[PDB]
Amino acid sequence: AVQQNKPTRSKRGMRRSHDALTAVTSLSVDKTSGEKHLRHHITADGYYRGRKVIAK
Amino acid sequence: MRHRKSGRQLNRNSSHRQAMFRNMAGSLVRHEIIKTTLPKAKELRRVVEPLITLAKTDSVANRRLAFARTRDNEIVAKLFNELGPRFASRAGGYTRILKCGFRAGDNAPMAYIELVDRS
Amino acid sequence: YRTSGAGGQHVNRTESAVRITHIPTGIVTQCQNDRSQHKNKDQAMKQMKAKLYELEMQKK
Amino acid sequence: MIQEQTMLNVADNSGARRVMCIKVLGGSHRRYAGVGDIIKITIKEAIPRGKVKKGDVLKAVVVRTKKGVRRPDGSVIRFDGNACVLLNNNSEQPIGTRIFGPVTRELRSEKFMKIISLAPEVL
RNA sequence: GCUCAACGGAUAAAAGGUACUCCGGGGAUAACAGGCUGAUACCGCCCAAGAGUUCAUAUCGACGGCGGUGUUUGGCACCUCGAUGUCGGCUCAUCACAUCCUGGGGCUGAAGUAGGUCCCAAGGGUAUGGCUGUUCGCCAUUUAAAGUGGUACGCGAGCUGGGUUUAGAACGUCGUGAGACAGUUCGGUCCCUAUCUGCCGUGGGCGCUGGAGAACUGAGGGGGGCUGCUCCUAGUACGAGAGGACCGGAGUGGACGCAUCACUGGUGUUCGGGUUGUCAUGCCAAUGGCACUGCCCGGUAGCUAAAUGCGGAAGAGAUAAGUGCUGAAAGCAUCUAAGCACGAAACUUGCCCCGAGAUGAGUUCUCCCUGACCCUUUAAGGGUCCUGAAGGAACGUUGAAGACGACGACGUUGAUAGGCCGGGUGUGUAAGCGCAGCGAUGCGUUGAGCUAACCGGUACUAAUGAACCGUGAGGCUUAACCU
RNA sequence: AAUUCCUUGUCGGGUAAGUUCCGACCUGCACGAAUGGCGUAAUGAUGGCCAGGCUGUCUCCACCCGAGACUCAGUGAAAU
RNA sequence: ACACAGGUGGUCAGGUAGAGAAUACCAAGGCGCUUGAGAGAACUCGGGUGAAGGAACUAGGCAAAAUGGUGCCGUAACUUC
RNA sequence: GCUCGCCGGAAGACCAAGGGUUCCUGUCCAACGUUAAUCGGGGCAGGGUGAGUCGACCCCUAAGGCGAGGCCGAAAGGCG
RNA sequence: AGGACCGAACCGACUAAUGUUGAAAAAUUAGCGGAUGACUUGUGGCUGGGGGUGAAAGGCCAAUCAAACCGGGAGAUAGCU
Ligand SMILES: [Mg+2]
Ligand SMILES: [Mg+2]
Repeated sequence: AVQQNKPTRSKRGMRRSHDALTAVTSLSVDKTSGEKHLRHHITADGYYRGRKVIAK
Repeated sequence: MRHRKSGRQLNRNSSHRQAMFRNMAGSLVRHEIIKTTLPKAKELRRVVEPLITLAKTDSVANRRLAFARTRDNEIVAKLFNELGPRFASRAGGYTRILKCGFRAGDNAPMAYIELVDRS
Repeated sequence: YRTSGAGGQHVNRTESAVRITHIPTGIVTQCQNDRSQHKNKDQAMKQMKAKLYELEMQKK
Repeated sequence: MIQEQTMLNVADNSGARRVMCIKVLGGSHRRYAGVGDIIKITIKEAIPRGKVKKGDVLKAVVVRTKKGVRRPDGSVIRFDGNACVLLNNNSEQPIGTRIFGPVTRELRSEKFMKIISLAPEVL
């Protein structure tokens, strides 16, 4: 229900051990607008797989 | 478990899943491309990719499921008059999915759904 | 066995209630008079004995 | 599949009308029994003068089940009435004589060659 | 001048109730539970008066005697009163052996059948209801049997709250009374989101001394083990008959557990039909929304049991009790002492599952890497420029895989999903058009129309070029070979 | 007996089985006549007992519909 | 003590169905209630359906299930009529 | 803006009571708002309430309250 | 005609699940009883603590009642922790 002792801050490191983030490995570069974007996602400009998939 | 099943609850009851794809498919036919979330595109691949099966071929009696879960007849007048003859030879796959970043206020994964022959 | 007098853990958590029966005839005899079971068992020894003298008597 | 507390009808001319199973027999911890089976029953309703009496405790064989008995083709045989034929407690033979309604082929045995010979209809 | 007699004498002078209650404190002191103790209790043993026709010792055992158990009632007041929640039930249990069923024996006042008692044996099995807060018990009807105990007389941060044990109320009863009753009867709030330990699952890290992909071996651990009934042997042995077996064999059950959806069903709010009231679609005709899915009627896939397949072994070893064989000590006798055989659901195996973080990190099988230099505290050294393999992860499509993770399938060469065609499937003969009928409605097209998860196909869409990660022949020591 | 200890009194009924209930029995432990007695139609979110109907109460649980739990963002306590 | 599922008096009375100011669906009118978005395990909270059985459950048919309107027929004991 | 959903003898309109700028515009997003907020009953700055007939005041009076004197009471005061 | 009948508002609170760091220092959801009177509800008025009031239970008197609250005696007193 509730603890009987104060937990050690070293345990607090061990509980937060697996709690770390994870960044992106590599960004998919466009081949026409020539810019990095998310793999299997469109660019910021509206490009995907080279072509202009959406006029913004 | 949901072995061999098919259907996402979408955290909504079935009467609202009914009534939401009314307007969502009801406006995609209008503007030919819209911004929605990706599970409301991926469950909508069980919905809108069959809601273009709605858009196959004109009779008189085929004006009616496109009244039924749509409450609309103007969009009926767009489908079999213009879009039926548009997609006259495509045997499936009338759409395309564009995962377009995340929604601001809740980090919801958005996407663009659209038609294949938009231009 | 236990009696079901009022008091609880003085009553129900002890074996203050006795029952003495007969092997060849089958004549039970209980007692729950005082708190002690030997104020009951030995009393139920007397009451079965009081039945026992009547067994020849009621028959005859 | 008849458990306790189950009202059954009567299939012979014994005299009872309503019986009720109080014990499933024939096996250790045997929770259920279908046709071809023996149950201890009481009698809840009888005719004003018959072979029986309201409250007699005796055995019976189960002959018609609403639940169903299967055959090796896959065909399951259900009924619309749950009736039984009353037996002796000791000789364990049927007491009545005139069998009412149809019965099944699972009922036939050396113990029950007697009933099917008196049955009006055997499937 | 005081039974100031509670007699070193609180006052000349003083009774109660409090479950409406309250403070101050106490484990210095009660009630449960633990503790010690074992009187009592329970369970054995010794003696043998005798009973048992005779015959103590088949069965029993007077009078007495000696122990064991902690298990009854107790004793004690050591833990706990700045809290250790108790009766019964329910849910789950697990242990003991002083064994209820099953197993193995010995003796019998054991013809058989059936028992009696004793010993071995704890693998597995070991009722439902009526009564009552129940426990217990009685009873009914089962069963192979309805074991007994340890467990805070197991289990309330799991449930129940009937009983006891608050305040309300009443009777009987007691007291003048307020009130009280191991007297009843009616009514009467069961809190807690889990840090740790423990347990059930499922991951991450690093390790196993080049790296990677696999197959395993199996240390060790777990699961599992019940039984009736019928028939044969056989009316055989036995017995005068009645009755009725051993052993061996077959069949079918019960109960349990695993697997499963072909069947038989349930469910199937996403398939379909019927129908009520209303609202809207200009209006009819049609639909649709809402009314618990509005109310029904049904049904695919899936999931499911009441649906159907297995499962308990046989076998081996070593034995328990027990039976022996040779055989001295002990010219005989003698299962023991030397030797030696048999002997049970216990044991170890045989059965399945887990399993090399088995640090003791094992085994075999396959793939990858044969670039350059500086430094000084010169080595399992540090750094720099080329190189980036096997493969890996990441990302996307996904799953009869899943809380997440992990697992599995697939990423254009491609059937991974979705879509599409084909098919089946199921509601049950659509709409519109005719036709008849005053009409409601019926008939013609008509298993038509529709069709969720499904079966066969189809690249139609969505599964991206890359990049990332991991590198560049792998310590020392002898040893053995080869040169 | 809302009163009876003994006491699950005895008998009858009721049930397969009834420590309950309903009839008697009077042995009233310790009823009793305005702290009224006995009876009483109607009445009762009143007490007990029995039946029919009814059904996941139960045997013996299965399946879906939602709301959380779990995943990700934003925020962000508590007793101890 | 909160932008608190509470409490607070008077006045107002549209349509259809309906005895009705019940209920339903609505008009006028007003809102979608201050975290979302996923996933579709146990597990509770709510719900729906259920083979065969029908109180055996349990302290106790607790809750659920069921009954349900308008006419008409018919209706016992007993009564203080 | 488009549908969709809910309420509708109210989740609509209207007052008293009570609140006392919340009202209307401009501006701002630190805090406040159980998240963001470009928004706000938030901050900031401006506006905005017009009466012979409506309400109060006012004229009456109830329950009542007070009370000249008056009565009573150590005093304070009580009653009227 | 009725301390009549069924039953809205209204008024009460009998059962059950909830909830028990709550939506809420007693509420919701489902039901339930009363619902022309011993009714219910506004606006006021009055009764004050050994007093009030009470179809009475030691009930209620500003979330507190077997002697209200606030101030003072008062640093009550404590052989107790
Ligand atoms: Mg942490
Ligand atoms: Mg002995």
